[PDB]
Amino acid sequence: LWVTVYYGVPVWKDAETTLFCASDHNVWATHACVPTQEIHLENVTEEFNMWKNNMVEQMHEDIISLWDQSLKPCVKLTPLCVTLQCTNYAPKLRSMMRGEIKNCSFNMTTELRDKKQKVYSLFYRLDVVQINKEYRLINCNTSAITQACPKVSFEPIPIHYCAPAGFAILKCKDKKFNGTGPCPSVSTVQCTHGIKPVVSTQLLLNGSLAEEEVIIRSENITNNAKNILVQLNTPVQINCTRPSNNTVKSIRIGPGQAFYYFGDVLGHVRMAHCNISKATWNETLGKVVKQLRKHFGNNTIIRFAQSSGGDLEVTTHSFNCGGEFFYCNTSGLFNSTWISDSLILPCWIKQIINMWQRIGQAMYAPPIQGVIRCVSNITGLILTRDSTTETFRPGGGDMRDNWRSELYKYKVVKIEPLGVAPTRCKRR
Amino acid sequence: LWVTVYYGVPVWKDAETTLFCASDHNVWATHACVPTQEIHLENVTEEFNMWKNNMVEQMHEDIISLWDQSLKPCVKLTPLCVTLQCTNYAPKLRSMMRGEIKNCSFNMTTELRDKKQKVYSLFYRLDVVQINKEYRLINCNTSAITQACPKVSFEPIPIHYCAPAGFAILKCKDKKFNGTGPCPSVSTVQCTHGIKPVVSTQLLLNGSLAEEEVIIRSENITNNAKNILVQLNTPVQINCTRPSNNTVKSIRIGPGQAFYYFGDVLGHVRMAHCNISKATWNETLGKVVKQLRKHFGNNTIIRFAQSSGGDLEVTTHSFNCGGEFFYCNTSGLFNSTWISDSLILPCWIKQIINMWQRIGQAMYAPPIQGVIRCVSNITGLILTRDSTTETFRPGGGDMRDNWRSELYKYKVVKIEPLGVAPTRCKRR
Amino acid sequence: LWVTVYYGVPVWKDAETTLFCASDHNVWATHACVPTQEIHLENVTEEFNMWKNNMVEQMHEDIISLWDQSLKPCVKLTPLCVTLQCTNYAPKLRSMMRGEIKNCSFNMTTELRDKKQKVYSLFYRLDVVQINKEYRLINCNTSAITQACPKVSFEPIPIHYCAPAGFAILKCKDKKFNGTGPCPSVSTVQCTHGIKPVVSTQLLLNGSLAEEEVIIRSENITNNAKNILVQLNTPVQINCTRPSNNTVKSIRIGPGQAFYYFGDVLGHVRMAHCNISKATWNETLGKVVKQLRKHFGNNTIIRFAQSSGGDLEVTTHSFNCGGEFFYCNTSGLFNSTWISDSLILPCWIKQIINMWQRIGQAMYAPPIQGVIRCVSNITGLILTRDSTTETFRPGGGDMRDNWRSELYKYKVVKIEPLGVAPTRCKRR
Amino acid sequence: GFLGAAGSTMGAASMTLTVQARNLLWGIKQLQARVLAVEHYLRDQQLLGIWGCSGKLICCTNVPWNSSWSNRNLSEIWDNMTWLQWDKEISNYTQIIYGLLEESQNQQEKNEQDLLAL
Amino acid sequence: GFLGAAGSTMGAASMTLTVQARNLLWGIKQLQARVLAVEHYLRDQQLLGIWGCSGKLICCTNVPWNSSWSNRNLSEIWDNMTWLQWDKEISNYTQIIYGLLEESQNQQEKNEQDLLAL
Amino acid sequence: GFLGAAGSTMGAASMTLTVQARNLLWGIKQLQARVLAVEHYLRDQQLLGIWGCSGKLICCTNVPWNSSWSNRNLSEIWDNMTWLQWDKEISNYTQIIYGLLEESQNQQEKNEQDLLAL
Ligand SMILES: *[C@@H]1O[C@H](CO)[C@@H](O[C@@H]2O[C@H](CO)[C@@H](O)[C@H](O)[C@H]2NC(C)=O)[C@H](O)[C@H]1NC(C)=O
Ligand SMILES: *[C@@H]1O[C@H](CO)[C@@H](O[C@@H]2O[C@H](CO)[C@@H](O)[C@H](O)[C@H]2NC(C)=O)[C@H](O)[C@H]1NC(C)=O
Ligand SMILES: *[C@@H]1O[C@H](CO)[C@@H](O[C@@H]2O[C@H](CO)[C@@H](O)[C@H](O)[C@H]2NC(C)=O)[C@H](O)[C@H]1NC(C)=O
Ligand SMILES: *[C@@H]1O[C@H](CO)[C@@H](O)[C@H](O)[C@H]1NC(C)=O
Ligand SMILES: *[C@@H]1O[C@H](CO)[C@@H](O)[C@H](O)[C@H]1NC(C)=O
Ligand SMILES: *[C@@H]1O[C@H](CO)[C@@H](O)[C@H](O)[C@H]1NC(C)=O
Ligand SMILES: *[C@@H]1O[C@H](CO)[C@@H](O)[C@H](O)[C@H]1NC(C)=O
Ligand SMILES: *[C@@H]1O[C@H](CO)[C@@H](O)[C@H](O)[C@H]1NC(C)=O
Ligand SMILES: *[C@@H]1O[C@H](CO)[C@@H](O)[C@H](O)[C@H]1NC(C)=O
Ligand SMILES: *[C@@H]1O[C@H](CO)[C@@H](O)[C@H](O)[C@H]1NC(C)=O
Ligand SMILES: *[C@@H]1O[C@H](CO)[C@@H](O)[C@H](O)[C@H]1NC(C)=O
Ligand SMILES: *[C@@H]1O[C@H](CO)[C@@H](O)[C@H](O)[C@H]1NC(C)=O
Ligand SMILES: *[C@@H]1O[C@H](CO)[C@@H](O)[C@H](O)[C@H]1NC(C)=O
Ligand SMILES: *[C@@H]1O[C@H](CO)[C@@H](O)[C@H](O)[C@H]1NC(C)=O
Ligand SMILES: *[C@@H]1O[C@H](CO)[C@@H](O)[C@H](O)[C@H]1NC(C)=O
Ligand SMILES: *[C@@H]1O[C@H](CO)[C@@H](O)[C@H](O)[C@H]1NC(C)=O
Ligand SMILES: *[C@@H]1O[C@H](CO)[C@@H](O)[C@H](O)[C@H]1NC(C)=O
Ligand SMILES: *[C@@H]1O[C@H](CO)[C@@H](O)[C@H](O)[C@H]1NC(C)=O
Ligand SMILES: *[C@@H]1O[C@H](CO)[C@@H](O)[C@H](O)[C@H]1NC(C)=O
Ligand SMILES: *[C@@H]1O[C@H](CO)[C@@H](O)[C@H](O)[C@H]1NC(C)=O
Ligand SMILES: *[C@@H]1O[C@H](CO)[C@@H](O)[C@H](O)[C@H]1NC(C)=O
Ligand SMILES: *[C@@H]1O[C@H](CO)[C@@H](O)[C@H](O)[C@H]1NC(C)=O
Ligand SMILES: *[C@@H]1O[C@H](CO)[C@@H](O)[C@H](O)[C@H]1NC(C)=O
Ligand SMILES: *[C@@H]1O[C@H](CO)[C@@H](O)[C@H](O)[C@H]1NC(C)=O
Ligand SMILES: *[C@@H]1O[C@H](CO)[C@@H](O)[C@H](O)[C@H]1NC(C)=O
Ligand SMILES: *[C@@H]1O[C@H](CO)[C@@H](O)[C@H](O)[C@H]1NC(C)=O
Repeated sequence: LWVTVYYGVPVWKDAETTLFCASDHNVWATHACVPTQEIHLENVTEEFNMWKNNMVEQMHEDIISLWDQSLKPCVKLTPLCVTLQCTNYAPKLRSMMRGEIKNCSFNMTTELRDKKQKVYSLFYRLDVVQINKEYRLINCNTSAITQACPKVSFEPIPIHYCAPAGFAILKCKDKKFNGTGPCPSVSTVQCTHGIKPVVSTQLLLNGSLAEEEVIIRSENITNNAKNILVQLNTPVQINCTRPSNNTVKSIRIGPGQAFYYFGDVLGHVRMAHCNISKATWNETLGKVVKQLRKHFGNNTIIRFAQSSGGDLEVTTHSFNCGGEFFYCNTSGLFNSTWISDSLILPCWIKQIINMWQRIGQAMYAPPIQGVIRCVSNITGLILTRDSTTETFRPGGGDMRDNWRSELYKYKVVKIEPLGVAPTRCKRR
Repeated sequence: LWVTVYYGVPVWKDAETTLFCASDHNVWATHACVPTQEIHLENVTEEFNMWKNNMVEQMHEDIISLWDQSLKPCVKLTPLCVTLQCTNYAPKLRSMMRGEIKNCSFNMTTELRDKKQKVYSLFYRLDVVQINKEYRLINCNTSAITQACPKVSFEPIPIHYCAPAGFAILKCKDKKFNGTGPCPSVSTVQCTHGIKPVVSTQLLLNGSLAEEEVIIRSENITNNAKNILVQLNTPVQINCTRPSNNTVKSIRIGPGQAFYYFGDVLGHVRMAHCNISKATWNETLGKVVKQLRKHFGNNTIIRFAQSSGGDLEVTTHSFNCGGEFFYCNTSGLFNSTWISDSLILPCWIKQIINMWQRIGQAMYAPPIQGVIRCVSNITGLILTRDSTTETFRPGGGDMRDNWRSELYKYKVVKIEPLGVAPTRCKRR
Repeated sequence: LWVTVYYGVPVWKDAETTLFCASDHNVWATHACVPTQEIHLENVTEEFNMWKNNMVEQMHEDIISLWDQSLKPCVKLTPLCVTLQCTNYAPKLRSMMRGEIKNCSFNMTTELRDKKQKVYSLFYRLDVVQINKEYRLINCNTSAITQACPKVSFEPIPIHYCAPAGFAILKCKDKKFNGTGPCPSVSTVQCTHGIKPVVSTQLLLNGSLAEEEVIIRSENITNNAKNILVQLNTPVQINCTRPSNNTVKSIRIGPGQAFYYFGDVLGHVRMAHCNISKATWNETLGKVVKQLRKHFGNNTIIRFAQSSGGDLEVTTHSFNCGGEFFYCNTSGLFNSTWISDSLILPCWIKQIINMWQRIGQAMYAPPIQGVIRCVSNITGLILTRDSTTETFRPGGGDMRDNWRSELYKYKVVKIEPLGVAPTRCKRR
Repeated sequence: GFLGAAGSTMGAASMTLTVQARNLLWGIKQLQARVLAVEHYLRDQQLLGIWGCSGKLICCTNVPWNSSWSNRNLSEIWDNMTWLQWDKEISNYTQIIYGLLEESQNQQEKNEQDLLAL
Repeated sequence: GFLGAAGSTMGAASMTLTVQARNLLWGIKQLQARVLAVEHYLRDQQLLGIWGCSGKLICCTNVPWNSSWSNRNLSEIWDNMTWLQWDKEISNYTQIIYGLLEESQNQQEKNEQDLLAL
Repeated sequence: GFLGAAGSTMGAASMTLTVQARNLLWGIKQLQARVLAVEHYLRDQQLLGIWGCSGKLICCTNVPWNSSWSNRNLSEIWDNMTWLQWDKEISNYTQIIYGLLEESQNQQEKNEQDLLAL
């Protein structure tokens, strides 16, 4: 037998490479992204591991870099770390909004360095720290806040990760695939589907749904230090609103430096909230419970409870709705024991945002004029786990787990076109 | 017949690619530019379109990027947006310079944050806005001004655009070529000639001249919304001067931050101006009129008039002369009706420059010590058009049209070396 | 005979190319540097020239770029250029430390723009200029100082320069090689050894030692305008210390902007110094003298003297020890005439550092808590030269000469794999 | 000279293939232009290789000419036309021809392997 | 389709070599990816060239098969196995084989030169 | 080893051509170095291709040796000289030889086409 060299062999190895963006202002720079066939591999079985997938780490770095890039030309707001003289906006409220809005007076800079202006602004209580009464912004002892540009949208736009020549992305089409192990039905694509960079905690919004059944995914289902990602078969609709009509004002704080702030409220002051149907949520939890019993025991009591503690960003359901940042209390959703019409979640609004669990950078989100309403799909959950009873609680804050919930079915492989095999052919 | 593959075929297609700089401090970074054969195509006819030529868009982006890059290490001049206390520099003048120079007192910063200095500076009235009398700089409500570095020259240096391997630049040698359509005499070069990035409005300076006859070029000669570019056969000499002897002073405004300003005037205060010979201008207009009659009718009355309105940057002839920015009134040049010794144009000087028709960026041009004189060639005109009478007016402000006047004869093409043709040759 | 083409010919030409880093926070960014065979050329003689070696210029540009990059995210310290009210720290000292430390009071900024704080700091007298007594920092009239990040180490880490494919680095193994001329024993490597970027003047520390004998290297040994680099056969140990126990304090000067400063001294105040053994230094100089006699004459008197003048950075032995910048007086080392137990060098400490002989950039080095001691090897000297007597003095300040002392044995060459030669073989 | 034969007939221009071939192969613009020039060169070389033409300027094949692509004779194509006109007339069939070339060379390699095994 | 033969037998997949071959060849990520794709392509082409396989997809050589690398017969390798399984079984011998191929082609060129000098 | 034959005679060093050939092929410096290494490799491969030497390390041609380039015999060149000395003696004729090689290969391809048309 003789050694015969074959070039163009359909063989590959696991690889980590640089992926590029394809898409169909906007914080994710989809205009720099290039403009956007699935081939089934009939007898290919491929081993996947969603927990060691470098597409998640690349997506994380890309989303953070795009976020930071969108803030470079925006107003720095250095003059805002001054003493504020604050009172309560509406002293006659007896609702949950009592004390939530502060009417703060301060001396702001102007276009000319030798002139000052007196400004009255409304701030949410979560954005100020008490030193009328003296206050400072929460960021003044840790970071400077940059004002988001009012012209730059925060709406997720689908991003397709395309691989370069010489590499391919394998997709797992097994409806019961749990994110790890052998996949008997694999196809090759060069670009994943469009994944929206939705940023949220506890509840995964506007993502992909499971096919036939709810899917529990965990790096180690018996390690209580790991998160459990739950992919739902059907969505749960969540209707979120900021019912007050907020009037936005603007002042000049330097040459070409405009500061946008919350000016007034037209009409009644009401608490922001989200509505979830009780029957849909209860059916959803029953489905999650059956799938958890499959791993924890058919006779185990499964309990849901509110987040045990930590920063507001992880103890609440955090999301961006219409440009405002909502922090919704989900203790009404995770409060049940499973043995053998509307639900209303109160929400707080914040304007000073500390993204990506970083310290030293902060953003000021300018207010949105009018009344905000948005409707989203809850497509999955992030749960943590604490005998005969197991307790599950909302988790989150590490956005990579939100992206692992979409990239779990993709793997990047390097093509190895050179093969050698014995034949009867001799070179002459 | 058999298919035969030929590699190295002299065939090309229209293409848009990245071009690089070749040349023989300076704002256009000719030191990063690399150091700098014309082959006639005897039977090649090529269709050109100067209005869809991507070399102009690339030149525009390159000139703006180089301009902005030259200002990054220069003094920011943030302390200058203060209230100014201004009076008239020379209350006894009865010439056109009365009220043109303001003697402004202000409190400027120093090397130490706890110390201030009182400064008297001269400003042109076009650089200040009245709030002695209170004034502010014109930029203080729109942008911050960066001081140009006194060591960085603004003198145009020829730039050659060279194409990369696999691409070629075709040059049209037809003396009557109007910028569009078939060109019967085409040659291939890899690098265009050196094009000086001269920035001006209304009058095109120091450019290329037509060969045999004046050439009228327009995207659509019957669309009054388009500009008419006129290439002259012979130059018209323009002698511009800033006759006063200006004394430049300097103060320190921070650690290593020096501010250069207009200190005093030695001798008489006189108005800046440009001299054009009346006979040369009249012959030039007669030539323009005959070429316009060829498009508008032999019996049409052709009228020239001053710019109808807009910002000073477009209503005057704007140019940089010796480091100063001149805004010359051309109403003495465009004031005639054509049916069937020196001319003196008054000029204003400005130090706060808003380049490239942008808002949000501004430059402070430090003053030039002494008396300025420069002699330029007027090589073309930019005209706009408003029965039996047609009226033409000066236009400009979009610098791409200044570069279209030099790049009109060049096209970028991609080489397609693979050809297939029938032959009698069969592979054995 | 026929022309035969050979590809893969072991031939090369002198070339200048881009080299990359290989290594095994830290100011030299060894984490961006990639992870790290010597082949003897039995009959290859290669001409070297250490004075025209572009590896030194590339190393210089790389070290400066890395240094500057490490300061971009650090505190700017703009508020520090204020009037200081200073007194003597220890009025009862009668040692060399009298007047060396100033106790300076100043009004510093805080996290809120409307609030100030009164701060007492200790400064070395070399960092302040007299205007209690009024002082300013030495940098306030030339540059802004950036605080070095306390988390970024200044300890030299070996850097290996590796060449790209198509290029090779030739190493000279001749023990008596003087940096120029033919080298009869040459080997090929792709990456040099690890060269520590040690920054010092007058004395070369922690470098390579000569093999058999001391080596005098000079671009032109008879040109008194050139420096003489001396490579020693054996090291001279130098023990340097900052014996006082300095207490470091910190204040906040803005949102997230912490200023670290020299707070107090615990125990006695003592002068920093370096110890060199007298016998070792005298033997070292005797060796240098014999090698100088080989070039200047066996009957010439060789004199050593202290640096004649200039900035402290070049008149003293400058080095970084434990994070502090030492300026040691070497007049006790270079004070002898050569015809036919401990030595103690006093040292000054500076916190405001002007690196790489540049003007316009300056660094503030935050103080190091406690007592500093370091032991280094003196591996070479930088000498300058001023009848029958020759006088040699310490030189330095141009760091390229420190790197020429390590890169003198390496040359970069381009491989020219295509050769043509006559043979008897004819193409059929 | 480079592209000097562009206006010449297809026959005459076939003897200048080395002239154009040698010409097929601020800092960021130069770097991107260099990378794209390399990719175009290699793409054309890959097409030549897969057709069995990796080392030739004039490469004869075993794909017959289909008269529907062009019904001109050889004297019209080679003595009257230039390569620019020819590329324009048959540009619409370029991808058809390339596919046929790809199939024929692959088939030929199979037969070569089949013959060397005997 | 690209990699469609990945699950097919080694014999059947040997007729799709052009399919994978044609697929072997934000701005900074795209630029770095383009440069690395070019380097991988050229590295494989260089290996083919030094073995005397610069223009072929199926290239027969003069290096004998060593039964210690694989003791399977040809029907097992070509009719039952896919290329992924084959690459996995003999991956540990890849560098041995390449070295032998490099030596044989170099020796063959010497003999060619030796014969053309007569 | 790489360049180990640099000090050896031209004959002996002709058997190590694969050793140097395999070695011909902060982030910005690495990227620019990679791109320039690729361009140099491809430029040399293009010269080999246009001369008809695209797949060879030792390539014999039909260009005669002109005694004005070097009047040494073969034993002096191959048994006494190294390749560095040879490149130095005839560096001034490198561009003359390359031009002749370019013409001969192009002429040979014409004749091949002429013979396959019969
Ligand atoms: C989930 O998707 C929905 C629909 O795309 C988002 O709601 C829309 O948001 C835009 C931007 O504010 C509005 O113009 C649309 O009117 C909204 N749709 C509806 C039906 O109200 C929703 O914001 C997304 N959720 C998240 C977290 O991004
Ligand atoms: C047109 O070209 C002329 C000549 O190159 C320019 O005038 C020169 O400008 C430089 C720089 O100030 C002076 O040193 C020369 O002495 C000038 N020449 C003369 C004859 O005075 C002129 O500035 C150019 N016009 C424009 C708009 O750039
Ligand atoms: C020369 O090398 C020595 C040893 O590597 C350096 O001294 C060490 O410095 C580090 C950092 O401060 C200390 O942790 C070690 O304890 C020191 N070693 C000893 C023995 O004290 C010395 O600083 C280097 N010299 C220069 C100029 O960089
Ligand atoms: C603004 O500054 C003045 C002093 O000029 C002070 O009296 C006043 O209270 C300040 N206002 C606020 C809201 O801090
Ligand atoms: C996922 O499936 C694998 C088997 O392929 C199993 O070992 C693992 O425990 C499963 N994990 C979860 C969370 O379902
Ligand atoms: C999973 O977690 C359990 C409990 O922490 C541990 O004993 C087990 O080894 C883990 N498995 C793996 C594969 O790490
Ligand atoms: C939620 O339901 C309440 C009634 O319980 C209704 O008043 C409110 O408007 C609803 N909000 C949304 C956002 O659906
Ligand atoms: C909010 O207030 C604005 C007036 O500022 C009004 O035009 C708009 O209709 C209001 N919207 C609602 C939902 O009340
Ligand atoms: C804040 O307080 C001031 C003073 O009491 C008042 O004039 C202003 O209207 C208040 N702001 C709002 C939004 O009511
Ligand atoms: C929710 O999911 C349904 C499919 O079940 C889809 O039609 C709908 O558009 C989704 N809503 C959002 C807001 O994405
Ligand atoms: C400078 O500031 C003082 C107040 O300290 C003021 O009286 C004076 O008018 C100012 N001068 C100018 C020119 O504005
Ligand atoms: C330019 O010439 C073309 C003919 O080639 C003609 O159609 C067009 O109108 C001309 N335009 C001008 C402005 O001369
Ligand atoms: C030129 O302008 C005229 C008048 O606006 C218009 O009718 C004509 O269609 C234009 N021609 C083209 C080619 O756009
Ligand atoms: C313009 O002409 C006038 C005479 O009318 C003369 O005084 C002046 O100096 C001239 N200026 C220039 C710049 O030629
Ligand atoms: C301008 O004034 C300076 C004195 O500052 C003098 O030396 C120079 O000659 C003057 N130039 C003219 C043209 O008057
Ligand atoms: C500006 O005015 C001040 C005060 O009247 C005067 O001292 C100064 O000289 C004036 N500036 C000039 C340039 O004359
Ligand atoms: C004006 O054009 C003539 C050619 O007609 C040329 O010699 C002269 O140098 C030009 N002047 C300038 C300033 O470019
Ligand atoms: C701080 O500022 C006050 C004025 O508010 C001044 O009296 C005091 O002397 C300053 N202190 C120092 C150390 O400069
Ligand atoms: C170095 O050696 C060369 C001879 O190779 C000699 O010409 C030169 O003067 C020497 N220089 C020194 C400083 O030793
Ligand atoms: C070395 O320096 C001496 C004295 O300056 C000079 O005469 C000699 O020419 C120089 N040699 C070289 C090679 O430059
Ligand atoms: C320096 O002082 C600290 C107390 O701040 C003490 O713990 C440490 O041991 C002292 N070191 C020396 C060498 O005296
Ligand atoms: C500096 O002086 C002040 C006032 O005399 C004193 O309180 C402080 O302790 C001194 N600093 C030190 C380090 O002794
Ligand atoms: C000094 O040199 C000796 C070798 O002679 C070495 O062992 C020692 O580690 C060196 N010291 C330093 C600090 O590098
Ligand atoms: C151009 O055409 C003429 C025939 O009209 C021909 O003689 C000449 O050679 C052609 N030029 C080229 C470069 O082929
Ligand atoms: C998959 O395997 C079956 C045999 O079980 C075979 O018939 C089919 O052709 C294979 N698919 C491919 C793409 O080779
Ligand atoms: C070096 O030259 C000697 C003859 O002096 C020879 O024997 C030896 O092989 C040569 N070395 C190499 C690597 O060719």
